[PDB]
Amino acid sequence: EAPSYADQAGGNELLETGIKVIDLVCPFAKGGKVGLFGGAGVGKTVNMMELIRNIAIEHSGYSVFAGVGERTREGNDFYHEMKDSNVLDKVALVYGQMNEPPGNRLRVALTGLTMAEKFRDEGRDVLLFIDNIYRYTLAGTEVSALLGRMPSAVGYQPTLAEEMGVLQERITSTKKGSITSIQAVYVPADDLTDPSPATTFAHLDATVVLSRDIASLGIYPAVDPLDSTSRQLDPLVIGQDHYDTARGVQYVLQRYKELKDIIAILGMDELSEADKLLVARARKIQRFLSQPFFVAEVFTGSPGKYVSLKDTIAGFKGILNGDYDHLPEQAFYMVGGIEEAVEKAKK
Amino acid sequence: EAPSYADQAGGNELLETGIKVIDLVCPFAKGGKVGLFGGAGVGKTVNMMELIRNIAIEHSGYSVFAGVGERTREGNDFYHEMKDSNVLDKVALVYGQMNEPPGNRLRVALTGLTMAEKFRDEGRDVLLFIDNIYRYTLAGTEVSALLGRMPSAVGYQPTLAEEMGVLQERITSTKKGSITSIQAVYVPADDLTDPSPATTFAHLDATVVLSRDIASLGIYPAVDPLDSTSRQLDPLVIGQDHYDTARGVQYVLQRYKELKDIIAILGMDELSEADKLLVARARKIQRFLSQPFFVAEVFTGSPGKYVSLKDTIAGFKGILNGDYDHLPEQAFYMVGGIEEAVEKAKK
Amino acid sequence: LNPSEISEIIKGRIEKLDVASQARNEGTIVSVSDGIVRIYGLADVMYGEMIEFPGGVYGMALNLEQDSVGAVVLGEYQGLAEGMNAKCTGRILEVPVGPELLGRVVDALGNPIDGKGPIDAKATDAVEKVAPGVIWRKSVDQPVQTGYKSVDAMIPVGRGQRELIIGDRQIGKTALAVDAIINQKDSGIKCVYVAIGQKQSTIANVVRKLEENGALANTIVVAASASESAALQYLAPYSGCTMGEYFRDRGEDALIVYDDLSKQAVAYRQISLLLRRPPGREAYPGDVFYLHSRLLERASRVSEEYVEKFTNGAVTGKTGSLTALPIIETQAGDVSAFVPTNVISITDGQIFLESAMFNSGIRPAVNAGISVSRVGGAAQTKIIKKLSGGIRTALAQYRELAAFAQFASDLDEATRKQLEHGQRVTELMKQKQYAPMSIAEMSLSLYAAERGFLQDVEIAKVGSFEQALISYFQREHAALLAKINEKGDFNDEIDAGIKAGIEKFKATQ
Amino acid sequence: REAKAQAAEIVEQAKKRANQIVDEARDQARTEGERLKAQ
Amino acid sequence: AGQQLREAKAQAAEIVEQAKKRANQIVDEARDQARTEGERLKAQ
Ligand SMILES: Nc1ncnc2c1ncn2[C@@H]1O[C@H](COP(=O)(O)OP(=O)(O)OP(=O)(O)O)[C@@H](O)[C@H]1O
Ligand SMILES: Nc1ncnc2c1ncn2[C@@H]1O[C@H](COP(=O)(O)OP(=O)(O)O)[C@@H](O)[C@H]1O
Ligand SMILES: Nc1ncnc2c1ncn2[C@@H]1O[C@H](COP(=O)(O)OP(=O)(O)O)[C@@H](O)[C@H]1O
Ligand SMILES: [Mg+2]
Ligand SMILES: [Mg+2]
Ligand SMILES: [Mg+2]
Repeated sequence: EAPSYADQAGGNELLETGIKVIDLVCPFAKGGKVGLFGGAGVGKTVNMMELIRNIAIEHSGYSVFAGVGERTREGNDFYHEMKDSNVLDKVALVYGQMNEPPGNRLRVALTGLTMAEKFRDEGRDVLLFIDNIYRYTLAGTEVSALLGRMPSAVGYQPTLAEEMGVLQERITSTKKGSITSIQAVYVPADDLTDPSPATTFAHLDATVVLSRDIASLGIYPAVDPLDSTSRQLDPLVIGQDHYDTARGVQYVLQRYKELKDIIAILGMDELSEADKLLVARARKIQRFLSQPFFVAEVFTGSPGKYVSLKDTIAGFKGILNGDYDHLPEQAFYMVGGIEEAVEKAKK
Repeated sequence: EAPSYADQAGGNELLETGIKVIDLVCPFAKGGKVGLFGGAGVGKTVNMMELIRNIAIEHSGYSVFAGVGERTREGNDFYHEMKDSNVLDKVALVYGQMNEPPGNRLRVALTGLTMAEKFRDEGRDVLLFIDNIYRYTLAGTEVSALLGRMPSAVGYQPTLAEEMGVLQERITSTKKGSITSIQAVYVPADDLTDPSPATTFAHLDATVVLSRDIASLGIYPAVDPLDSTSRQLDPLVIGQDHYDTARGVQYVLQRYKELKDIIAILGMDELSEADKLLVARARKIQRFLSQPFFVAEVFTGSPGKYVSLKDTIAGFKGILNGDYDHLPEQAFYMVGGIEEAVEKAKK
Repeated sequence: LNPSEISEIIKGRIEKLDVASQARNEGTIVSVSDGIVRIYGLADVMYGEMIEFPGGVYGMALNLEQDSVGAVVLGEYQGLAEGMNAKCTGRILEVPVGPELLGRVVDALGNPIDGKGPIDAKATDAVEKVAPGVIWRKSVDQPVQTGYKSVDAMIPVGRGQRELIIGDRQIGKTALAVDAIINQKDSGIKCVYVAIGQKQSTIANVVRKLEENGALANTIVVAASASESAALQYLAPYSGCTMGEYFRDRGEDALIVYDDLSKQAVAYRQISLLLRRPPGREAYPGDVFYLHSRLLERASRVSEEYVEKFTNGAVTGKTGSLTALPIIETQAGDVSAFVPTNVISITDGQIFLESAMFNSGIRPAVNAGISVSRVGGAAQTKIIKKLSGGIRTALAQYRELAAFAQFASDLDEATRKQLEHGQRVTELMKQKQYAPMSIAEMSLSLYAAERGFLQDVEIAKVGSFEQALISYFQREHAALLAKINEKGDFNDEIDAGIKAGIEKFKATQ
Repeated sequence: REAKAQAAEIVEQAKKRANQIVDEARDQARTEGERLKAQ
Repeated sequence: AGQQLREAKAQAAEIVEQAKKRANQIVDEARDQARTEGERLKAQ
C-alpha cells in the first residue's frame, strides 16, 4: 500500500545538478520526483548518467539503480563504471533488460522500489534511479489482452492510470525518511500527447523535456526551455534574480519561435531593428544552453564541464543585457561557463 | 508451387518500349516484371494497350492475357481489335470481369498463369499481361470474414502478403523459358501507402507510378519520374551516357519540386539567377516527357509517335546542356522526337 | 557417375535404421485452415516443440489450450487432413551450425537450396535462446568498416554493436548492407545474410553480386522467400542468428544482416491473428516489441571469461562477437508506425536514408542530422577517430545554416567559412556502389577536407580531386598507405607524411 | 623555358597515370579468370 | 606561357581519358573469353 495522506513530507531544499539548462529552468529539490521525458536517441540515459555522477557519488546515503527494459550493454558499462569508480558499495543494482519475459519487465520496478522502501523506513535518505518507467506500462499492454481485458485508446490497457498510480504513489518521501528519484520517461513517436507520457506528468515535481529538433542541430544537452518546468521555480523558494533570469530566457526564445518561420520566407532584412537584435541573442542563448558532459566525451571528443548555479545565472544575464552582442554565434556552442565563450571567439 | 531457387534466371537484356519517359527512367528487361500503379481514370488501361502495341513489334512468340475483375466492354473491344488485325491466333484470352461473383475474380489470375507456365515450360519466350492484379487481392478481402478470419489493418485479410507471394512467385522466368510480365495496379483512393499497393512493390523489377497531379496539367502518359524506378537503371546495364542523362533529369525535377511553395506565394521573379535557369529547364523537361500514343488517337485526333532510345537520350541531354534554352516552353508538349520540337517552335 | 558408391550411401541408411521399439506421446488432427492445424491428445507437448505429421511434414506447438493444441506448419500444409496422427519429438527447434555453411544458400530450417551437395556440419543448436547476461559481456571497442566514408566517419559500427538501416522503398538499404558484407572478405569477420519475404530472383541477384565481388565464400545466406509459409519467414531471423552465434561463442567475430524485420513482423501478425490471439495498435500482436527485442539482444560482445567457459578452456584470451545490421522500411517517411517505433528504441544506433537526398544525387543518402551511433569514437581506429571528430554535428549545423542564410544579404567571415566548408564535406560524402575504401583511402579524403586543403578546390571538382589524390598516393606513397592500414594508427610522423604528400600533389598535378 | 618544362612534366605525369590505369586493368582482367573454377 | 600550360593540361586530361577507355576493353574482352570457355566445358 502507498504511504497515507498523514505520512507525506513537505521539504523544498534545492539540489544543484551542475547542468546549465536544468539548474536554470528545472531546479530540483531533495526528496522530490524528477522525470526525463524524451523520444528515441535524444539523451535520456546520458543525462541520467551525468546526474548520477553529479549527485550519487558525492552523496553519503544509499542508492538503488533499476534498469527496466534497458539494453544489456548499458547495464554492463554502468556496472563496470560503478565498480571501477569504487562507488558500487553504496548501490543496489536490479536489472531486467529487453531480452526478458513480460512477467519480469512487469515486476522489476516493484523489486527496486521494495529495496528503497526498506532504507526509507529505517530513517535514511535514499536515491532511486529508473532508466525507463515506460517499459512497466508496455509490459502491461503486451499481457493485458491475454489477461482478458478489453483495450482502451491508442491500444493501451484499460488500467493504464491505476497501474501507474499504484506504482508512482509508493515512490515518495515521508515523515520517516526520504527518497529522491530520477525516472527516464520514453515518449512514443516523440508525441507528448500519447496516453502513457500524458498520464505521467501529474506524478512528478520536476519535468525535463528533451527535443528531437534541438538534437537534430548538434546542440547537446538537447533540452527544451519552454516545455520543461519544476515546482521549485518560485521566487519564494529560490529568489527573484534567478526567476527573472529564467523567465527572461524563456521570453526571448518564445518570441524567436514565431520569427523563425518569417525569416525563412521573407528574409532577415525585413525584421525591425529590435527584432534583428533579439533574434541574434536568441540564437546565442540557444547555443549557450549546450555543455559537454564527462559521460559524453566518447561522443563529443572534447572534455567535460561542470557549471555552477551562480555561473549559469551570470552567463545568461550577460547575454540578455547585451554584454556579449559583439561575440560570434559559434563562440557559445559547447563551452561550459561564460568565460570560455569569450576565449572560443579568439580561435 | 513456384519454381525453385536453383531454377532462377539472371537476365538483364534491355527491352525498348518506344515511350520516352519509360525508356529513360524505367528501362524494362526481357523476362522481367513490370507494374503500372495509378488511381481511378489516370491512364493504366490506355498505357497498357499502348505497350501491347509496341512490344509485339519485336516479339515473335505467344502471349497470355488474364482479365481479373475489370470492364466487360474493354474485353470485347480488345478481342475484336485483334480479330480484325489478324493478331488473335498468337494470344490466349481468359476473363473474370467485374460482373462476376467473388470466387471467379479470386481464381482467374491462376487460370491465365497456368497457361503461361505451360508455354514457358515448353522452352518458349512468352508475354503474360494482367488487366488488374489488385482485384485478385480484393476478391480475397470480400471472402475473408466469411472464412472466419480476424481482420488486419484497414479491414484487409490477415493473409494479404502470403496470397500475393503465392501468385507473384510463379510469374517468373526460369532456365527452361522466359515470361515477360506487365500488370496494372489500382491504387485505392490515390493512397500509395495502402497495404495492397505497398505490398506489391517488392515483387517487381520496374515500377511505373502514375499521378493525378501530372494528368491534371495535360501531360500524358501521366508518369512521375521521381517515384518511378527500375532495376535496369544501372551504369553496368545501360551505359554511362543513358545513366547520367536519367540522373540529370531527376536532379532538375527534384530541385523544381522543392521551389513549388516559394513560387506559389512570391512567384518566379524572386528566385536566384541559377534557380531561374533550372526552373526553365525543368518546365521544358516536364513537357518533353509527354508523347501522343497510337491508341490515344481517338481521344484527341493527333497521330501517334514511336521514339527510339537514341532519340530519347539525345533530346534530354540537349535540354540539360542548354542547347534549347531559346525555344518556347510549349514547343516540347506532345511532339515525339526532339527535332519535332524545333519545327513546332517555328509557329 | 560412380556405381557401388550410390549403393554404399544407401546401405549406410539401411545399416543404421532404428529397428527397436519407441514410446511416444500422440494426437489426431481436428482441423486444417490457413497454415494452422488443431490437434487433440498431445498431453506432454511442450511450448515451441516440434510435431511430426505423416510424410515427414513438421509443425510447431504455439497454443496449449486446456482441450486443444494449436500448431503452425513448417512448410506446405495443403497435404494435411482431419484424422491424421500428430506425434511428439522431445526436441526443441534446432538447425545445423559451423563453418561448413560458409558459401551456401539454405532455407529457414538449414536445408541446402543451392544444389551444391550436402552440408557436412558437425553441430546443431536451438533456434530460440536467451542472450548472455550483464556480467558476461564486454564493452564495444573494435571497428567494423563498412567501406563507406559517410558511415565509417559519422556513424561508426563496432564489433558487437547493432545498427539499424531505415528509410522508404528503393533508396539503397540493401546496397548499404551488402557492401558492408563485401568489405569483410579480408577482415576475418564471418557474414550472414537473412532474406525475409523477398522474391527468389532478388535473392539470387544478391548471391550473384556477393560471388562476383569474392564475398560469397565468407557468407551464409538464409532464405525465406515470399511464397514460403509465414512460420518459416517468422523463424528465419532466429535461425540466422543461431548460425552467427556459433562464431561468437568460440572467440570469433560475425556480422548479420536482416534485410527486412518489417516483413518478419507481418508474418508474425498473420500467425497470431489465425491463432485468434487479440490484436493491438495496428492489428499487430501485443508482444511485437518482444519479437524484435529477443532477437536483437543476442547480437553482442562476450568477454574472455565467457568464451573460456563455453569452450571448456580450448580457446583463451579471446573475446567473441556478433554485430547486427537490421533493415526497416517506412511508408512515406512515417516513423510513428508501431514496428519502426519499436526497433529504433532497441538498436545501438540508426542510419536514416532520405528519398529527397537520393533524388538530389547524394546516393549513399545518409541524413547526418537524424542518423546516430551510440558507441561513437570507441568503434573507430585512432586515425579516423581524430580526423572525424565533430564532422556529424558540423554537417547538421551546415544544413540549418544553408536554409537560414538562403535569401539573406552577404554575411561575415565566420558564416562564409562554415558554409563553404559544409558544401565541400557534403560533396565529399558521395560514393558509388560496389566501391569500398580502405582506412588509408578514407583517411586521405578526411585529412584533405578537415586540414583545409579543399578550400581552393571547386565543389564540382571535389570528386575528381579525391579520386586523383588516392591514385597518386597509391603509386608514389604505397609504403605510407600500407603503414596506415596495419591498425589505423596515427602520430606526428604519419600526419607530416600525409601533409607533405597532399602539398606536393596540389603543387604539381 | 619554365613553361616548356612545366608542360613537359604535366604530360609526363599524364603518361605515368595512363600506364598505371592499363596495368591495373591487366590485373583486373587476370583476376577475372576466377571463372575457370566459378561456373 | 599560360596558353601552353592550358594546352598541355587539356592533352593530359585526354591521355588519362584514353587510358580509362582502354581499360574497359581489356576487362570486357577477358569476361567474354572466360565465359565462352566456361560454356565450352559445360557442353562437353
Ligand atoms: N551509392 C549509390 N550510388 C548510386 N546508386 C545507388 C547507390 N546506392 C544505391 N543505389 C541504387 O539505388 C537503388 C537502391 O536499391 P536498394 O535495393 O538497395 O534499395 P532498397 O531500399 O533496399 O529498395 P527496396 O525497398 O526495393 O528493397 C538501386 O538501383 C541501386 O543500384
Ligand atoms: N550530452 C550529449 N552529448 C553528446 N552526445 C549526446 C549527448 N546526449 C546524447 N548524445 C548522443 O545521442 C545518443 C542517444 O542518447 P541516449 O541517452 O542513449 O538516448 P535515449 O536514452 O534517450 O534513447 C548518444 O548515444 C549520443 O550519441
Ligand atoms: N495518353 C493519354 N492521352 C490523352 N488522354 C488520356 C491519356 N491517358 C489517359 N487519358 C484520359 O484519361 C482517361 C482515363 O484513362 P484510363 O486509362 O481509362 O484510366 P485508368 O485505367 O487508370 O482508370 C481516358 O479516357 C482519357 O480521357
Ligand atoms: Mg536510453
Ligand atoms: Mg480504363
Ligand atoms: Mg531492399
